[PDB]
Amino acid sequence: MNLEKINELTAQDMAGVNAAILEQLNSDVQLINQLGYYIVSGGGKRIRPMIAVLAARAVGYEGNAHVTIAALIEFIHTATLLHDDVVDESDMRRGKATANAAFGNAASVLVGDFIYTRAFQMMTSLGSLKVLEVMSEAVNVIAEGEVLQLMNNYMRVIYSKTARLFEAAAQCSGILAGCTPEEEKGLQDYGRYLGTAFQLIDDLLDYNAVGDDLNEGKPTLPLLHAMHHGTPEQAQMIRTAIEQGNGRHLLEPVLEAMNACGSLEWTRQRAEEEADKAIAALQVLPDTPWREALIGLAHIAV
Amino acid sequence: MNLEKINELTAQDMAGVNAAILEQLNSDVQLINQLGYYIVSGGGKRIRPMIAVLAARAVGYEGNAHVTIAALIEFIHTATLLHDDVVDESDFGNAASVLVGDFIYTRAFQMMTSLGSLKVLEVMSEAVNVIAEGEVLQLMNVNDPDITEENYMRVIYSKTARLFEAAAQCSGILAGCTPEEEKGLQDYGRYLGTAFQLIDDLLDYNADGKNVGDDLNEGKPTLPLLHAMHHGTPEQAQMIRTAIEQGNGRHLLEPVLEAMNACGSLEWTRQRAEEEADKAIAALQVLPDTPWREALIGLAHIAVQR
Ligand SMILES: C=C(C)CCOP(=O)(O)OP(=O)(O)O
Repeated sequence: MNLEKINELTAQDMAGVNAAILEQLNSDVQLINQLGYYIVSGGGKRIRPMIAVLAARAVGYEGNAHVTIAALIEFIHTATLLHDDVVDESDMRRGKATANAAFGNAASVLVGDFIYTRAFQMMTSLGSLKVLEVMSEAVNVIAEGEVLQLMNNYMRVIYSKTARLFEAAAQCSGILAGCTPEEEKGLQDYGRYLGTAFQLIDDLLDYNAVGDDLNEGKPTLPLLHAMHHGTPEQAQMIRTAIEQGNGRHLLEPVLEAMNACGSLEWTRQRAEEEADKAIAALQVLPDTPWREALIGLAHIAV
Repeated sequence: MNLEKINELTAQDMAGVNAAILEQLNSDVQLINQLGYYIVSGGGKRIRPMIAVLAARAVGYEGNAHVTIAALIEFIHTATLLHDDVVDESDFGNAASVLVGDFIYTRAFQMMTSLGSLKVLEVMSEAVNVIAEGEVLQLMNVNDPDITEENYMRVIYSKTARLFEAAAQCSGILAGCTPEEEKGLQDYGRYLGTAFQLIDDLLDYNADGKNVGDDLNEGKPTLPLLHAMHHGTPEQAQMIRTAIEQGNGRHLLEPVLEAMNACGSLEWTRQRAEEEADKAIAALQVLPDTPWREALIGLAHIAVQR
């Protein structure tokens, strides 16, 4: 299945997920709603929620509570973006100025706490202690990972950073609809694998398909492959740039190093094998359009 | 009841609290690890987690999960403090304060859910959301001399009182106390939380004879500064109006203090706090007379004494 067939299949729900989000920017404190609208109305992508809504429909759910969990997951994602931009001192989040550049760090961090606690209130309103423990652990696991990276297998770094919230989204959505243990492990895995592939792609896309990863010598897979399989000269450069935590102005020779050792595609067929495990793990679920839709997002990812 | 006796009466539960704290802040990250020892070593009063354990025993709690509520309440306080350290382009550190604060907050939420009580999750969620809302309201009030005392009161209740209220109430909910008792604990937290912040705001201008002038220098309008402004002479009301708008007016502490003493702003605030404290003690009268209720009362007295 492809994009528009999914944008239309899931059109009604996602519209509700969208109203559910904006509905909670309720504060009497205007700065909260301002900064909120500013960041959630910048395009986004809505995959995590789309995965949430799909996971539910795929297991027979016919209610509208999956619309609320998908919405709170987006708020969570939103909150980590707000804090990440303050931490990474970013002034650009594709297109416009980050919330911090436009509102200030304080507001950005404080509004993200509002948004995160509100999502938490939304979960408690769902009354499932299991969804609460799964979700609270994933977010904490993310938070801890970010602290580690701050004071310093890179598949461990992205699992925590990205894959884990995907895992939670699909799984918790399943628990909420009242899925089966086999359907829960299935959905949970789809999320973990699609999340890993989502991130791998992302890192490979930072190298102009921006440029931030190298600028600060991030140990991404694309960069790590080039190092090992390139010339000792290209290899030395990449290595010191990482030890230096700075690869500014080293983009061209770096590319040449990749476009020669096939590091940029050795990374795509790494996310391609993760996207696979994802579609496989969905064997369990009942053959519904909702599933072939999930199967869709998997292929589209890479 | 004296502070010395309050500390001994709760020494055991506070050891339970510290244990809970170290178990949770235990991590290989090293930065989170250091934070554990620093908290359980603090020479501070640590009144918030203390109100949580006291609350539970006051209503007959015989288990020991009240110690976890005490621990998560201090994590919440600690987390809000870290985030309050974030500096704008008015430029530990931003990265550290934000990320460590995030680890702490998220861990408290984990601890909340471990208690297995949706009702407790209902009350804490709101509180942290309200604390967060109140923090942003305070951000907006910086350099604004025209906030009503309603706004200001909503601020102290929001950023301080609400946690005290939640601590007290959740311990009672956990102890399965009765509605009347819960509402009494609940109110006691609110009022004491309020008194606690009013004493704090006025002390920011005097006492001990960090340091006075901070709130003034930050252009942060607190009850006493606002009161002097609305009750002082026009010249004084203009200087205080300018000090809030411009900031960096720590050098105006003396003149401001004179404006305050002139209309009784400081005493007027202490008065209002002592009044909030009595109201907190009134709420507790609906609880069985016990040594723990005596301790809760002592804390209300100590919070406003001079
Ligand atoms: C690795 C992550 C967290 C960034 C990409 O995810 P998203 O595609 O969901 O980000 P946005 O669309 O919201 O900018």
